[PDB]
Amino acid sequence: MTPESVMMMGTEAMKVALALAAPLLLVALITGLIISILQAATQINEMTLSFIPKIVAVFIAIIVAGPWMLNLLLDYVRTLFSNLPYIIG
Amino acid sequence: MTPESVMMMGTEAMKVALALAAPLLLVALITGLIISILQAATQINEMTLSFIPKIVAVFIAIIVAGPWMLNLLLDYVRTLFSNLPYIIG
Amino acid sequence: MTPESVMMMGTEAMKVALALAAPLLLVALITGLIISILQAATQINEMTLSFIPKIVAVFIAIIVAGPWMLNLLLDYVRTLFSNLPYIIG
Amino acid sequence: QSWSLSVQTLVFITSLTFLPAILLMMTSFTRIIIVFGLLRNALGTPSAPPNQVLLGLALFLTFFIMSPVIDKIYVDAYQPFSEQKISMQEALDKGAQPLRAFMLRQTREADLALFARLANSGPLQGPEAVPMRILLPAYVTSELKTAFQIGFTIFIPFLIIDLVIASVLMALGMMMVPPATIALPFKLMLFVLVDGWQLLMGSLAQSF
Amino acid sequence: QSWSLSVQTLVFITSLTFLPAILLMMTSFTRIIIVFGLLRNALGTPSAPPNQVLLGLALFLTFFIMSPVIDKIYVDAYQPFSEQKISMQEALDKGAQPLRAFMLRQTREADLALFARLANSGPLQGPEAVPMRILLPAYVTSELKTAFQIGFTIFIPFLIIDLVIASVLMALGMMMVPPATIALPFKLMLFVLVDGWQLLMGSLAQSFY
Amino acid sequence: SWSLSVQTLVFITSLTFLPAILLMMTSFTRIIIVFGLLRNALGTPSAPPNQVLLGLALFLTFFIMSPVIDKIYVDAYQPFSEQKISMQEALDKGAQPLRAFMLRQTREADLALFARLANSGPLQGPEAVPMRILLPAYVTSELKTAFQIGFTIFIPFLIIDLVIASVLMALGMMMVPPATIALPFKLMLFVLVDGWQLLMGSLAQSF
Amino acid sequence: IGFTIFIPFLIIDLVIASVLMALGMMMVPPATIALPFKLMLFVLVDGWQLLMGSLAQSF
Amino acid sequence: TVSFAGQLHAALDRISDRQAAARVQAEKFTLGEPGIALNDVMADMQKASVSMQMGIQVRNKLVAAYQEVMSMQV
Amino acid sequence: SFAGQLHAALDRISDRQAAARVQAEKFTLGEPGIALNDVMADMQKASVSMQMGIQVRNKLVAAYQEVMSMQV
Amino acid sequence: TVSFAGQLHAALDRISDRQAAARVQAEKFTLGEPGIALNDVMADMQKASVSMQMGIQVRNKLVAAYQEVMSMQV
Repeated sequence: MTPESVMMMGTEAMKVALALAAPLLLVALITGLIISILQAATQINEMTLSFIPKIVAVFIAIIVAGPWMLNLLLDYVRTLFSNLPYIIG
Repeated sequence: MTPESVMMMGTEAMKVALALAAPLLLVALITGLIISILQAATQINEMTLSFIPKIVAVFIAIIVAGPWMLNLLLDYVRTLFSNLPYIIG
Repeated sequence: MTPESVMMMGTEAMKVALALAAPLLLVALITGLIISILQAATQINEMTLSFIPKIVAVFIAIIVAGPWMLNLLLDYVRTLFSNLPYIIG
Repeated sequence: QSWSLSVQTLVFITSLTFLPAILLMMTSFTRIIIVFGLLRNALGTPSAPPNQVLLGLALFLTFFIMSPVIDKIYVDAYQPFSEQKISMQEALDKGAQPLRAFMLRQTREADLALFARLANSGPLQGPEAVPMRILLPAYVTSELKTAFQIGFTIFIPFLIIDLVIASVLMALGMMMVPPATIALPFKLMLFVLVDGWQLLMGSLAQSF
Repeated sequence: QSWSLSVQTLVFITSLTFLPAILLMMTSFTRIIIVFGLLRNALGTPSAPPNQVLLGLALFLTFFIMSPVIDKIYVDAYQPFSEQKISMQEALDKGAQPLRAFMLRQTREADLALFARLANSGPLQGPEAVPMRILLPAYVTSELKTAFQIGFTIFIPFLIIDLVIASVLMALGMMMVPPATIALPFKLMLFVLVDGWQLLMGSLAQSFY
Repeated sequence: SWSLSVQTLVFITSLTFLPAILLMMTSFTRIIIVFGLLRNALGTPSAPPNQVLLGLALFLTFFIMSPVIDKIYVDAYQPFSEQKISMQEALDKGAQPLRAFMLRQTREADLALFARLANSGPLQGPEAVPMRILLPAYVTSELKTAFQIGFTIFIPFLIIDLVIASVLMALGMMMVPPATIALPFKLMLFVLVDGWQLLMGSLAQSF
Repeated sequence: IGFTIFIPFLIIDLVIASVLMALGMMMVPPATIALPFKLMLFVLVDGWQLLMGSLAQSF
Repeated sequence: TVSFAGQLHAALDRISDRQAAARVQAEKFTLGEPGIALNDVMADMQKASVSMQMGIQVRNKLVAAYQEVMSMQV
Repeated sequence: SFAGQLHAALDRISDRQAAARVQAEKFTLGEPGIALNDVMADMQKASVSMQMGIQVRNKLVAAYQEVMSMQV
Repeated sequence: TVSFAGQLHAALDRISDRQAAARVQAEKFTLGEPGIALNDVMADMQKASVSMQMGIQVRNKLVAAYQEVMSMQV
């Protein structure tokens, strides 16, 4: 009820969002950086060949860590809906 | 449902998507890489060289593999709709 | 209709698309490649100088071939809308 | 057996209540309306022809297409009823036949089989005895499928135009130039040059 | 032969409901608002003047365009109606003729022929004998085609500006600069200096003649 | 004076056209178009809500109509109570300040066009322009004025965007989009110079 | 039922967007090109008939 | 070629004709005409009223159908 | 023009109402030469005219709202 | 095999037979056919009116319900 509880609500929610999005974004960033440094080493420059492995890497990311995200988000939503009638004002 | 009754279905769907999009992306990347390497070997300074080889390669790949991808997608969607009544339980 | 009919319709569609684009794309590619080869041979290190001639070439193509790309496309469209009552089934 | 006059006018007014449903699910209004909406979406102009203009055009096209069926109903069913030759029940039964024939002409056997098997109907010999409760949903489904087919086919030339302009812009290096702004005037020009409106209405009429 | 007063009142109030339909399918309005719907797209601002402002401006322009037709209807048909020298049926028959002529002069022959063929009508001796059921949808079709022609022609100078600005941006190596935001103020410049609104309305009014 | 019931009918009917009166007769279109163009200038098409822009334009319209409202109160609101003038002579008398305002804000070319659109040859004097010719001409003049003000607003933001892109290109960067860098600088320029208050002051001065 | 009806159209959207952007034309709107293909998929599968069959067999 | 406008005109003409006949008969009866009876006058007036009410109801249903059809989002 | 015709129609309706009201007022005072049936008929005619005006206003307002709600 | 249109047709026909029977009974009584009593004539007429009013109310409820079901935003 108190504004401290509200702002905590937003923080924990958006940290959950950060945890959900961090693996995919970080995998894409690492793949892009690796392809870019390889291009710099080989002196190859086409703006389209960096887009190819990124999709494959990010799609594999759901294969490997997808169940973890799905279990984390469901637990968050379940706990939020269960604690809903105790943060009422 | 269950996270699994959902993760397995999503994994199958994105396997279908990956199979559908693999030939086009592969030929696009190969053509772009070949043109870029040829450009670097001759030290030609240009960025728009690869686009037309990319477009003709994708066009030819579509012409060659259209029946296969279309049939695979049609069959996947047909089995999904047939299995839909049993998905709910 | 059968999927094969859709493939044939798309085949004539992208054939018309390629016929439309090639008069322009080919001349743009030729101009860009010629300018880039001259630049590499003369070591005039500046990419943006390849852009100015291309437009003119493209524009030249239009004023030399604009009618044809205007006419052929119509000869397709007037057929397609006239085949509308015979593709259903 | 003839209904009394008060019952007759009660039936008449109650049937007049169901007029939009008959127009949508028994005539060619639905297919024309769906094709018009898809065409409007296809030109990149989501609100250029106002909804009322397209609705009026679809209504007039439907009236013209269904003029033979209405003439058959008038000659065979309504005219004897208006001259007191036949009762309202038999007049309605006779008027059902031409509309039923028209709807059967534009339905797909697979959908009819689906609705017959779903409704647990017994084997039916020929098209002569198919209940209206079975034919109406099958005809609606067939109309939806045909309308989507026509719209998807219509979507092709504008796709060609969009792809060719996008490729022309991209081969020039113009990486951040959006192709919709350049494609919309050329879509309008293409539709104008081929006499698009009358050609599309003629194609819709010919398919019926 | 004249209708009763109750029937006349019923018919008048019933026909009062078709006012938007008559305005769209029989007057100039359809050609005007549609062009506006495209002009706001050409300027690069879909927001543009608000929708109601454009609609009311189109309504005023339509009234100014149909002033001769309205005057002829008032003189030939409605004046004897008010001065009791005509019935409602004869007034309806007589007042539509100037509006039918106005619709016919902007009707393309191909669309009229298409709707005749589609109604299986007999040989029409001359324009004067064309049924309204055939003239209305054909007029709407020709109206749509003409509005699209005007809109595409309008789309030209702004395309010129966009192409010139994009070419200037790319010739300087400024490839990562979106030219739409840069070219929008210059489109507003072009519409202001040339007096785009007044010129466009004058062109539309002259086009209907 | 005609019947009270007819007066009620006419009053409630005229109440319907209130958005039409606000848009076509007052200046509301000008402020709303200026706000839309300014929002398009900063690069954020949803930064202030449409509701807030509409309400701000409404308040600006109320102030800038306050002199005309006062003239209406003097010529119509007061004498309708003292019954020196009422019904006809007054509604028109009260509408006269609106006519003066719209004559002031209307260009001559639009009025000339709309007169030759109505075959009104003997319109010689400038205080006897009919409402049918005055209204759409006033709306078109307002559209032109709003577009001009929008371009004037556009000029400094376009300059800032061009400067940012030029410095990015000169510094060696060829891939960085200048919009992301230039957006906060556009905002800090807009706030630091206090763009909003001067904009409203100029709009009030713009009449 | 709805969230799994959504799946094939998302597949088509993602495939078309990926192909378009990887090819280079990243300024095109993928949904505009994708809509005709969604209609094609719906009509070549017999989407309406199969959907009615599934809805009936859900009971 | 059956046209709906023709049918509507015919129905309106029939309603008007019935109303006019009833009105004329009542006017003649008021003027003391011998060969007209009061019961016939009242019955004809009631029949004309019934016919006009039927016309009004049909018009209402038609207007409702038209306003429903023209309110679509196409 | 159109506003003039609307003004004329409103004036005619109000003149109807005023004439009926004045006749009823004169008859209330007991003035001779005014009969009850004429008063009632005039009152009913005024009511019919006013209802016609109301209906015309409703149709015109509905038409204006429908026109102004279009998506340009 | 239950069809709602069939039941509506049956109820409408039953109302029609009741009305026709009452009409024919009144017709025969007017022609002076022995064996018909006035009280039964009036009673059957009132029963026919009750049946028709019940049909009217059922139709009103069904039409209202159909319009409420058919106007929802899908």
